[PDB]
Amino acid sequence: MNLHEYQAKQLFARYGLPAPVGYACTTPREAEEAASKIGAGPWVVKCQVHAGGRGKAGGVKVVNSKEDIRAFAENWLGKRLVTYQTDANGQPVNQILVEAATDIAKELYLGAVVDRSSRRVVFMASTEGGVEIEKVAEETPHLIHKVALDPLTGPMPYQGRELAFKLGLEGKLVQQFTKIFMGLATIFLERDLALIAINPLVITKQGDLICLDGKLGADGNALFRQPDLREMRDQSQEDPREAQAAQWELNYVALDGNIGCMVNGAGLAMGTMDIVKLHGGEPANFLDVGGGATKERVTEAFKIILSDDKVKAVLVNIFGGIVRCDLIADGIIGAVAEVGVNVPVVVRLEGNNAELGAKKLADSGLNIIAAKGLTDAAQQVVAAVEGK
Amino acid sequence: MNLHEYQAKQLFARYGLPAPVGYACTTPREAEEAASKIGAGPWVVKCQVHAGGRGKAGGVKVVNSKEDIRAFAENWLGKRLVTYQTDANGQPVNQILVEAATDIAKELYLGAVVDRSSRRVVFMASTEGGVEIEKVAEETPHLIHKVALDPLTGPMPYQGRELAFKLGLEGKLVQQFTKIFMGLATIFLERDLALIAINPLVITKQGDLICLDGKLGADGNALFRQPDLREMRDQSQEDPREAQAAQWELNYVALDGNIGCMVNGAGLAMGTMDIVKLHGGEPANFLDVGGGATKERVTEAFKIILSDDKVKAVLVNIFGGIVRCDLIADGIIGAVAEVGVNVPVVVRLEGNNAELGAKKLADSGLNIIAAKGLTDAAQQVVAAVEGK
Amino acid sequence: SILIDKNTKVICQGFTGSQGTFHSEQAIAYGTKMVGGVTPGKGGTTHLGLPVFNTVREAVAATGATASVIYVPAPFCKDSILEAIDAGIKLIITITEGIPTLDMLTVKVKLDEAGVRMIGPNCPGVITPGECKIGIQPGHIHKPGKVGIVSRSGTLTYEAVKQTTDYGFGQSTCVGIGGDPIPGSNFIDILEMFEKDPQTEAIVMIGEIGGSAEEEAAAYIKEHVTKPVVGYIAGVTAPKGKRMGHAGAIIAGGKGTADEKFAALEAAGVKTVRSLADIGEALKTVL
Amino acid sequence: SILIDKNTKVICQGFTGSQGTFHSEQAIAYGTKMVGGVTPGKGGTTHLGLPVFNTVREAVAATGATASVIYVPAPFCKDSILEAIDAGIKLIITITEGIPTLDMLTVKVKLDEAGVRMIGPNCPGVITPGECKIGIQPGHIHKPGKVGIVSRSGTLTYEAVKQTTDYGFGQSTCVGIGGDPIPGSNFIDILEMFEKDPQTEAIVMIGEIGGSAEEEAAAYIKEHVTKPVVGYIAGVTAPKGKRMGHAGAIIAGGKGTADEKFAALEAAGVKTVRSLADIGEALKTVL
Repeated sequence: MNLHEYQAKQLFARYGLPAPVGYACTTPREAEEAASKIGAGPWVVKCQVHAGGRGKAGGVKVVNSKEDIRAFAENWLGKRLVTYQTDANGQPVNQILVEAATDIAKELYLGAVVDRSSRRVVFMASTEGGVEIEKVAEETPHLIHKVALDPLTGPMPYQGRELAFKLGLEGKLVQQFTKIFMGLATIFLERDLALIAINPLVITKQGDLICLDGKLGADGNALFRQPDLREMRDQSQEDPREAQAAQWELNYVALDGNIGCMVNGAGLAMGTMDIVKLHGGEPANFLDVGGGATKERVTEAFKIILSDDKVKAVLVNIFGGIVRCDLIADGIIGAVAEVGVNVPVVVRLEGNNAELGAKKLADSGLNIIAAKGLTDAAQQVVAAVEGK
Repeated sequence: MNLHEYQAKQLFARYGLPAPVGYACTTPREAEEAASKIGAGPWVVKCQVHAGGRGKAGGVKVVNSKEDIRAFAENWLGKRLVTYQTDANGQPVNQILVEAATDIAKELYLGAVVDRSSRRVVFMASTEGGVEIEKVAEETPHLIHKVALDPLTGPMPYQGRELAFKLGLEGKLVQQFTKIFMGLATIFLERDLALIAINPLVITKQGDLICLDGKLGADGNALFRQPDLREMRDQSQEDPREAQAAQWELNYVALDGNIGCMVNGAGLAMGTMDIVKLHGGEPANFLDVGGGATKERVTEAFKIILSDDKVKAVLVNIFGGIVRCDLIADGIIGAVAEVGVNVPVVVRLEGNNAELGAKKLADSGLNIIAAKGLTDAAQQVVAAVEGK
Repeated sequence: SILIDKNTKVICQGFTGSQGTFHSEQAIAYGTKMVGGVTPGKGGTTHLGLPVFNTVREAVAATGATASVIYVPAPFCKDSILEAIDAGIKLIITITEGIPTLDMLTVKVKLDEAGVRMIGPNCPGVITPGECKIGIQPGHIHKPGKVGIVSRSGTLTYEAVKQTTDYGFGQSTCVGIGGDPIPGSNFIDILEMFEKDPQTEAIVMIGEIGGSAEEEAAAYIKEHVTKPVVGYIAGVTAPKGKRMGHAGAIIAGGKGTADEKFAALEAAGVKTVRSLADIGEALKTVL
Repeated sequence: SILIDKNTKVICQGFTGSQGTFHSEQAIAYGTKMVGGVTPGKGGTTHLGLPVFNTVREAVAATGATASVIYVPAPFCKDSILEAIDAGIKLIITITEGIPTLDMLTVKVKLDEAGVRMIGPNCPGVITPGECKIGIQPGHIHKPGKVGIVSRSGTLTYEAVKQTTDYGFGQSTCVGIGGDPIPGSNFIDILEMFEKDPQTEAIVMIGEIGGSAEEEAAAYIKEHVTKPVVGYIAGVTAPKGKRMGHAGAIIAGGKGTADEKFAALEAAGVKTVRSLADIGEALKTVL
């Protein structure tokens, strides 16, 4: 799960790392009162959403007056910021961060992720801060330096010194950088993070390193042992159906297309989506059920898939699981009557009672098909929308 | 360095491990007031010294009245307890631990050390508590179970369950034992301990595990990073000359014999002691100087070795080091005049100016010999005491 | 075949639990040699007619089991895998989903220094059609045969199984390496096993988005795998930086796309069926 | 010889410090190939006419040095050894005393998985009389020769050196494995090196109290070392549970006594001179 910039900075504070003085504000009054507490202007005000590029979207500004702070706060609070990293629907701004402005001498980059390839936590630093780093990697990869945390020893100081020297840092900055490397490395391990991105890690006119921005990603799999990160989840930042599916033990990811896909198993779910697209279809979502395909679960899966009014067909593709291919058919039948599913539903069953169930479906009379194979159920739902 | 039982128990408390309710007391009034705070008797009162077998020495008793607590406190405070683990001179008792008595169902053993052979921290448990464990190892070694902490993973719970099941523990005791294994394992690593010994680790009549006694040994090499353990050192528990030598950068260990040995290097120091003993001698101490053999260091080494009135000769044996074999001779000369060393001093120099220095020594006129070799300087100091 | 055969003796950690019970009941009925199970606290009892022990060492001592199947909840899984490695177990199959990535990061290093093979975690499954089944899969779509299958997906594998069983082709062994980002074993590990398995005549490689394991596998294949390979990558229509079910199913920083993987493989000489309907078909070619 | 020879190129960590400067000045004058040193913050300067770098990798890149000598204070030593292992250094000689035992516990595991040899820590020293000297020892008592010497003691070694140089016998290489309880290399490690060194005709093993490394060495000697061995154990008159200088010099729980070690060796066929005066002498026998 993602955290908000203010939350990352709070965390940074607890680990003694450096960040601008600021306050997350929930009202225009709170925001304007922040200025006074922060000190003399100017001030940076920042919409707190999970996506990046808030600045280019104009959700991050430097003001010189309390009157402007409030303006910005009234403008944004309760509205949705759309950046190049959010869908055109954008994300709700419920907190505005008001922090002291910073005198930037230079902008650096410092980040970490779990590198799948080396199977190590890898920290990367670059003199190329303030820029989409994936690009710095593309264009100029010699300007990106890395170190992998040894899982037997913990992060080591020489590793931060290695990066500091490669960035050409010297004197006190080398020790400051090493300090931040160790602290960020410690938060990563202790808080079971999946990601850290200080972009930009700033060298100030006054000569010190400071985290101007901060992006933290937590490993959701570890939330059981991270109570503090657990309470910081902000659902308003996520598609509500995802939280809905999850609560119901489904995995949902909305897409653009018009054909709803309900499969059991993520790999199948993706192959199914892919095969529908292969046959002129356009997958409206990714929904993976797995085993427990009960009536309610299958009905909840339906509700979720059908909440997207652009869905013009629903392709069910089961294959095994703990439930018998026919109890799955009765579950669909009921979901169709009950939910009053208003679209053609093509079902591809496989396993026990693949036909006692494919029968039950044709025997219902409900607009429920019963495909004869995969490349078939493909063409069939693709058909079932041709011009609608 | 060693800690006192009360200090181990405090530490145990901070890591949520269980121990009797008690108070370390420095006066008879403090001790008697402990009873009231602890609750209803009886109470265990315990002289706090670093050695073991305090009980057999009668420094650990169970009283039923405040009047007895005070008695015990007046009796012991300020006096020296001599147990089978202290020299006949014993150790000063400055704190008396007053804790609630315990209803012992069974006595177990749980301990840990750095096993040199496997190069791992090893925890050992036995159903044979309340007994000198070195003996349980000798007599009945099948009754001792061990687990080594994996340095890549940290202690793991299965390891505590492994020991709990081998001890035949069941039900809630298995989880309690596992909890204590993990906590003690954590104190060991976090506080850079060299040793842990819960003897006895007690199962109570009421059915719970509790640390009835506790012996902790810290790695002195890590004290720079253990400020809390650093402030707990109790010097009154150590031979004062050791602290004296150490402060002067010497390593001193008093012995019984009469021949003072001043060597540079621990291995040489021990071989020297050994060779003096080989030739009828009886080494009065172990003192290792090393390099920096300045005049003051050599004079301090003398003061320390000569503080033991049973010293009837001093054998100096240098070999290299940063100081020239003759500046070492002038340093001895001065120490002999200044300290007014009243005993024969045999010197074995080696390295630069071994003779310009062996000369300077004979030329002084001071009762300073100048051996011609090792087996020689041996016989010579051994001689220099023959009947004194 | 690879990893397991009629002789593999298997114990089960988390054996007296719902999933361990259910899936052991399955493995049992498939003839798989479950010789017992481990559940702290229930040692000394019996479950499914097999013995239940307090520790994996007790189990290994008592049975000589060399493989262990783990159905212990995520929170306790690292402890489980480590107990197994400590006890002598040489093959571990961890079904458990949701194990923290940093735990797998450590467990992977442990498995490697310790010379222990782990398939998983996160719903993998290993089945040698005819001889042994350790997993949650449906073994009546399987047919003892000549195709070797490695997949990051459970259900996608089934499709491939059916297609090879239907073309009569058969399966030497089917390995589900799991859906997590750091698995105990990856493509290259299992590919090498198939290249060396006399019984395996063709390999079906099943990937999906995320990581660069496929790409790495391609390169390995291109230089060490002589047997024919048919590969299919799911998630061409998957959006980026979005977890697609599998903890590992996610395109991070625009890398690890379905097309990249297809490409990489094609560039190493791999029959890349664009539709999972034509896996059986494409095997028919090269085979 | 073993570990080092005229060709070993050496860098020094903690090179611009007092002890690193002083001892490098010595190594230099002995002909030892110090190609440079590492001191964070002083990269780019030169000290003792050699180049000074900010990181060990910078140093290794610049010089091809394969061995590193460490004079970094205890607190920073683990970081130092790990940097060296990371940088490619294959032989590390850590002079530093007072490194926390738990740090050495970790470093030892790292060295072993990483295929790196570390002599030390705690004042070891390695000298191949004639060719190379890395250490703090006095090389003008040394004589290129045929005796191999391993000792947990610095000064006790000197005695043995003199005795073999005096009987003209000579020294192939002399290794001081250090005085800490968990060293990077122990007796068996170095004994094997001597058994395989054509130039080494006789081995002098120097132990002391604590641990069971000697006892373990005895057993190894008794079955793998064919060359003759002369052993001497210091600390027969040492009291128990008392540190005798060396962090490792201590009889814990009545085990690791000077007599036990003597015994063990004698029982493996080792000329155990009871006096360190008769080491040269006893070599004269077997040799």
